[PDB]
Amino acid sequence: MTIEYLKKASLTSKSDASDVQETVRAILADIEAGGDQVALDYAAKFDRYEGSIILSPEEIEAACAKVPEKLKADIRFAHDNVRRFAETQKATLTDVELEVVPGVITGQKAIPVDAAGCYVPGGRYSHIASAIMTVTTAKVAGCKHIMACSPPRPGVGVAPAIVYAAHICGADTIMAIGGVQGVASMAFGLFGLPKAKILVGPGNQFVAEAKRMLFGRTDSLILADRTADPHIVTTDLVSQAEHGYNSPVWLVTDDRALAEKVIEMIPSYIADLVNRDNAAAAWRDYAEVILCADREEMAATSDRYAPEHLTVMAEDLDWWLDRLSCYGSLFLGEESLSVHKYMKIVTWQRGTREGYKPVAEATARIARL
Amino acid sequence: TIEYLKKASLDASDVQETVRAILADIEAGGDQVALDYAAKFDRYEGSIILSPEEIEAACAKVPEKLKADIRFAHDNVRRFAETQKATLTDVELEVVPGVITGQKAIPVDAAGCYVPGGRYSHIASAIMTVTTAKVAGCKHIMACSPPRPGVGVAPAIVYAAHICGADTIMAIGGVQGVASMAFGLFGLPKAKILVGPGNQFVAEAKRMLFGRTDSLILADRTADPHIVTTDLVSQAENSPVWLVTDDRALAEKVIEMIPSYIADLPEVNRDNAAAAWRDYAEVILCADREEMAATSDRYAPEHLTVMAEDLDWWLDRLSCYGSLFLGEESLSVHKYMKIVTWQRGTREGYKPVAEATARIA
Amino acid sequence: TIEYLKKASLTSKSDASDVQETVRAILADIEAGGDQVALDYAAKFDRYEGSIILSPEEIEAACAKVPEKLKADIRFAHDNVRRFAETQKATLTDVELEVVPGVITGQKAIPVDAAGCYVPGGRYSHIASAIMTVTTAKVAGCKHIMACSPPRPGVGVAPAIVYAAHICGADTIMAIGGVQGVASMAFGLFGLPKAKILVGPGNQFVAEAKRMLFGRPTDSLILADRTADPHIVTTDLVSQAESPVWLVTDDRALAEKVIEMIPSYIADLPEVNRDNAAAAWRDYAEVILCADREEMAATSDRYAPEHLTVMAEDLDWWLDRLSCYGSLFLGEESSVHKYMKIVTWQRGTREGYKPVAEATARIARL
Amino acid sequence: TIEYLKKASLTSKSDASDVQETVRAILADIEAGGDQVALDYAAKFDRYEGSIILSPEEIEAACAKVPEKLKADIRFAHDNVRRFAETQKATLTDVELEVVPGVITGQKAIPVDAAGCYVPGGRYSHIASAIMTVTTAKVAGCKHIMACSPPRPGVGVAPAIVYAAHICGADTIMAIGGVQGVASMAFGLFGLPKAKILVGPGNQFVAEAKRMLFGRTDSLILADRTADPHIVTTDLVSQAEHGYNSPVWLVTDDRALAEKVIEMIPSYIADLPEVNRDNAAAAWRDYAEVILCADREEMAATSDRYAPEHLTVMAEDLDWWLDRLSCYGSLFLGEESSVHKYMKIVTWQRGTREGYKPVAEATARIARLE
Repeated sequence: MTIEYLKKASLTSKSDASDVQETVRAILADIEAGGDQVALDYAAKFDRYEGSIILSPEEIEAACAKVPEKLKADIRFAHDNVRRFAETQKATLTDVELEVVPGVITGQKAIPVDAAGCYVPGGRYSHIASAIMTVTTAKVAGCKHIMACSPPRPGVGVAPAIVYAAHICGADTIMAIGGVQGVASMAFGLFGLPKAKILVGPGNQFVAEAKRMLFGRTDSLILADRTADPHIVTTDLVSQAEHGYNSPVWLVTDDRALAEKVIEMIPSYIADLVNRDNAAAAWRDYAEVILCADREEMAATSDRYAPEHLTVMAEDLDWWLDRLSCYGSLFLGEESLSVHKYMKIVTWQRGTREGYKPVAEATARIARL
Repeated sequence: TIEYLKKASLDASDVQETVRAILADIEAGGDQVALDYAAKFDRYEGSIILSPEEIEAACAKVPEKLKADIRFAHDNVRRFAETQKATLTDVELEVVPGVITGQKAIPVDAAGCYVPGGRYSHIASAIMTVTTAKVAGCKHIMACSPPRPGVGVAPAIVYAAHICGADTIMAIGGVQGVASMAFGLFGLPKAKILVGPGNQFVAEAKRMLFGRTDSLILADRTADPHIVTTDLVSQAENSPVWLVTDDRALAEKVIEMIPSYIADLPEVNRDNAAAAWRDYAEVILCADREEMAATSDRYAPEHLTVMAEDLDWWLDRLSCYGSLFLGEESLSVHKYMKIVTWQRGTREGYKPVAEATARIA
Repeated sequence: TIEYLKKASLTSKSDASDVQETVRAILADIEAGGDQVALDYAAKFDRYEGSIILSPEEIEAACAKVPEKLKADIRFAHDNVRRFAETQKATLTDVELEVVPGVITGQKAIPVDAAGCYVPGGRYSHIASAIMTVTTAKVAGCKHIMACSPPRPGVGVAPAIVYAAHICGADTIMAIGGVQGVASMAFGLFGLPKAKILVGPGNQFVAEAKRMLFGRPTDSLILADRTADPHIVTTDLVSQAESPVWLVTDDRALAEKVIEMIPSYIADLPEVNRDNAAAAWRDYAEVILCADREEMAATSDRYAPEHLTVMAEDLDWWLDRLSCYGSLFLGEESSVHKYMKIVTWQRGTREGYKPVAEATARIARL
Repeated sequence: TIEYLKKASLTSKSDASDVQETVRAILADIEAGGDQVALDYAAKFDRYEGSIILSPEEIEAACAKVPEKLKADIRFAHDNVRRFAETQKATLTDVELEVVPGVITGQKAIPVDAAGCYVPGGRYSHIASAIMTVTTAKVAGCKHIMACSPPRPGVGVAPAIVYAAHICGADTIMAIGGVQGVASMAFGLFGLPKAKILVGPGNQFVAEAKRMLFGRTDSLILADRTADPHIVTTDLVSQAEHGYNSPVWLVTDDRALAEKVIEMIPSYIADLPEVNRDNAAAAWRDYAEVILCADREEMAATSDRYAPEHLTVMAEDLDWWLDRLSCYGSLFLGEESSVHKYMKIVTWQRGTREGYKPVAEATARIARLE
């Protein structure tokens, strides 16, 4: 009503926004609409640094050059410890295969995520340790692309020790951007970067908020090629109308005939289930069918979709088990701060019982993971 | 190089990404965008806020067998809730000689109750959430339910919501409905809590808005600007700060004083302090104490210090805070209640046993 | 062939292998021997020759030695802790829920008969401990509170601890420490009741004795008077071999009637069930003959059954009387928290069908 | 005023009041009586007229009565569980870390001396449990594995349980059940080793017996002729400071040192403040022991047998002590400073800080210490 701002905060007011989140959402939405440029605008405004956002190799050399050899020696020693510890941890996450029942093989794998973003608030000693842990653990984890960002100091750039640590510990990209804009830049794959799948590293409450919002918190997908039995594919897609209030489902195939025949068969099958308004509604709100050219196309699609439930009804099940990388529970065949943080745990199973072994069954129940 | 042979209406990659798109769009757009998404997803050609007439007609459509069923479940939930709420009396405790700490349960201004349909589980849910929110004492209860085309909100839901105390019955579902309650669209208050089951979209748009610090000093003409300035300056020990006053004079004197105090610190402290004051602190002028307190509550600060006359009035009136320090000196009703803690006074002597006893809890 | 150039008065080999082993030894000796052996172990370990249970006079004389600055301090802390506790205890009401028409479930918080509070000494933290536990045990509503603290030779219990224990509600103040003290409360020595819960910090021996005696189910009991249908008790009793089971009755006839009926009901079970059931009946089941309803109730309570079924007249009486059990089913048809048993009861059968009321009742718990 | 129309086989009253009471009674009886009292309970409750520890003859005879289908089943279960276990065990290699320059902390998993495995009978789930537990303990590296199952009258242990136990790696198969069987493994009766761990499902009696015996800080200093009497005496006195109820041991092979330490103790109790002086004098009297051994081997053997939570070694040939000592909690070398359930995790460290390096410190601190 009245209120008169005798001061006014240059980033947490009202007449700027009401709440930390109102700001954070506003900013993320702005950056998401705008892209590289709106990110850059926020960076300029908040960080006040007019050097490049992604450090060029020369800048890295110049940064590393400013680090006393004593501090470098220290950093390599801390690095040594962390990476040795992490590779220990990583040995415990070996692939498993268990014939739970004769004829049925269940497995697990630890898969590294594509890209990790590591936020570093600055160049303090605690921050250098932070940067080492995060970049080193993410590297040993096997992430294909690691970004380290730190809010620059004006005219100074990224704290030089942060640059050194990031570099020796395995960071693919070193970024001069902080806070909400920085987090978004990694999250959204701005500036030609890949989309960070995990984002680790301490930060102030704006940074913590965008992160809870962006990375905090059941899809189903069926991969089928021309050999898939159109009856079974349509049956499965229909049974996604039991727990299918929500529950998106995708069909990824390389065969036109199959897909069109399935959209075809839906009216006959939806009809033959209380349920059968549900099912129909679900189908055209959530279900999606995608045509592919070759099998690699299907697999890459599947991966970028990272489905919670994955069924493979195609030839060469061995290939599909080898290739596919992002899923929750994979069923092959119609007849069906620590390294851990940077990894998917994926579970798969193939086959159907080719006999009966009650002792072995019960032993499996008792065992599990 | 991929082809969509069949597409789903609900074009984005992921639920969170989609939810954000809708939320951000609606936040800028207001009622009209909310309605737009209502049109698209809800597929229903009626008003969003049900009129007394619409309520009456819906009420008329529920068999008397079901009405009595709903009234009986309501009776049960109400005596149970009223029982619990009787256990939440203000307590104030002379913890150590001279320092009195207290606790209060205060009901939040507005609750949103989501009701996904008219199956018995949903009707139960609606009674549960709306009855409890009512008993807790929420000043405004919104019940919204996904409307079905031509039919509206399941008439049983209307009956339940209405008898159980809902102030607003809304024919809007999913992200648009959640947004409508959260942001105070259609003249409604901004829902502080949102309860009730929902699809994964409803749950996500809810984690964002309600899932997950700030400090304030309330001062009037009697506050001594030295203590106020020290107290605010020591906020560089990040985290926003407010000074809320009704005294034009006081405000400007403190605003004059800060850099002189910033100079008193060791050099690790001084850069941080200057930046913190620069970036996060804000000073606000109000007409009278009533004004000030209302401002304070709308800010709901984690730390609240009161440097004003008539502390008794301040303790009674102030409602939304984390910890209140008065003076320059120092499924269940619980869900709908914020627990506030206040402290008054300073140590009066030293009592080892009482202190050691306090240490535990 | 190893030589002990110095031995521990306690944790030595040839005196025992392990703390746990020593604790077992003492508890066993005390449990068999009783009062005198407890006393002898007190003599051995505390080395103090005043009364074990302080007389009222000893209490007053102990109180008199507490500087009044400290008395007032203790009184003040006690006031806060009581004022805090009564808040929580007000949160433990009696409930009643019509889960389905005709079937009413309950809960109650019941205070245990006797609670024991250990106090390891007389420092300020120890005093706070005593104030905490004795005060809470009183607010909770335990009929008998025993506080013991290890005596200091010639001195007795720390005067501050006597004052705290007394004003906070302790019914008994005991000058005994360690395993012998814990056992004295646990085993109801010296005319004291058997402590149901034991709270309070202590050395490794005290903690071990508490782990064994008070640390930590699907036992079963049926109360029947002559009205119970013998077929029904027989079925329910065998149904535990599907874990101790008791039939507690006051009508001799029923008991004998059911005993003879048992084997035919064992026979008319599938083939895996029959041997297991026969074994269980002889090995885990008991039939106990009582005088009247009263005796049965007292029996049920002393056994503290997890599952309790009442097949008698005046189900309201049993709901009123029976107060040590887990889950009560009446009829053939069917912080302060530490000091209390939570009992849940139900009566009745469906007398109707209210789908909403039922769904909401489902939520009230789940 | 009660009359017992039917009594349960030692579940009744004036037998006992309680499950816990019965278990304590039976356990106390067995600790006193030994083998013979254990046997008494066995005969009484189990009512089985054969031997307790199966001979190779009885084992092979038992094996012979198992249908070849079930043998195949069990072998398939064993093979799965074994391969899985050895995968997990490969992850448990000894690790060594220079957390700070000059300060080396390590971790290792030690297999326990003896695992006892309870098997309640011969039902399918029970066979899975037996395979599961005995195989896991075998892979873990238990030097001695005891399997016991209650014998059935005239038959003995279910031949199936004997088969699983034997192929899965069991060193001893026991025809004894319930409390008496838990007791027999736990107390090392019948010439058997004392079971350090006890795994396996069982009735209320068995579960309480194993809660009693296995449910839920001691200190030891190993010193040889080279240790500093002042250092030892101060640590032992400072073990009567914040841990004066916690037992303390001095294990040495040099009489001279020990005698000197004992003579120094009271003068050191004298030179500290009086809140301390009574507590310490008491603590030394009540909890401290000084044990003289013939040689260092006797020392390490004592140490392991005592299995101390805190262990400090003030002797020469520190590398040897690190290699030799097996059962401790935290080992401090030098005067300066799933297979899992079947294994002790021991942490050791040697050296002192021995430079600075602020980053390594900060990294070690965030690393949650240890």
